[PDB]
Amino acid sequence: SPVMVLENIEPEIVYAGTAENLLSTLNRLAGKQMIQVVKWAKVLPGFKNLPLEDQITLIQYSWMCLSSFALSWRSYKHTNSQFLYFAPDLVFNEEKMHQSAMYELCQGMHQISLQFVRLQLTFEEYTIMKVLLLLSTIPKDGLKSQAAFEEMRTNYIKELRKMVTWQRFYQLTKLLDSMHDLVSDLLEFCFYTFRESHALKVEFPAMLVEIISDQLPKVESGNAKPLYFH
Ligand SMILES: C[C@]12CC[C@H]3[C@@H](CCC4=CC(=O)CC[C@@]43C)[C@@H]1CC[C@@H]2C(=O)CO
Repeated sequence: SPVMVLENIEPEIVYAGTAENLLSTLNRLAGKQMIQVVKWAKVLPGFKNLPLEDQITLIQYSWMCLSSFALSWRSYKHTNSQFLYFAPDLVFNEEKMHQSAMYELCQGMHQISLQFVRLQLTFEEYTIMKVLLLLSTIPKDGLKSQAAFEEMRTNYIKELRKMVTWQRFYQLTKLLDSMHDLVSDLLEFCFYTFRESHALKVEFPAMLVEIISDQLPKVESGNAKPLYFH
């Protein structure tokens, strides 16, 4: 059953409208995308039944994984992965990557987009993997309904199996582990531009200000335990 509902609840499109200007713009796009993210999550099978608290945590702990992974999907569906399709009005060229002073991070997300096309990823696999990323980062000590959380997660994993079936399941779950590596780098650059936003002149909406404000204190503390498949 999950296969369908997941596919029916997929979001639409969001617009974005020197490093400082670009970065600030991306943080704007991010804040708007986030409501899109929350709408998609609220009606997610299994997930929606967890206490409200657990849903917030899971989201804030994965907002970057979800933003990054989704960008790749978009860069793959709209440009054959030859560009970074952040939004219809903001597609990154080799140049803007440099222009953004976030080049290698950009190359990082781009390389994910390259796997998608190389692997010929399908929307079904994407949907399930997206859910998995939403359930891959949890507090070091757990959540209020841990057992419920674990059962649900292992089920989405089995769901991805039935989906792919075995090199496929490996290639797909290894890419998700990879996502963890890229997301740690992004978050460091984020915590930096955030911490020194006034010195760099980098802006943050308010949704992001409240997500990042809880995030780094506990992430730089080692409390955000990433879940790996391999
Ligand atoms: C958080 C960030 C700006 C916003 C983006 C993020 C990378 C992933 C991403 C993809 C999107 O489609 C929406 C914007 C966004 C969420 C960047 C990594 C570092 C950068 C900064 O730290 C600039 O302040």
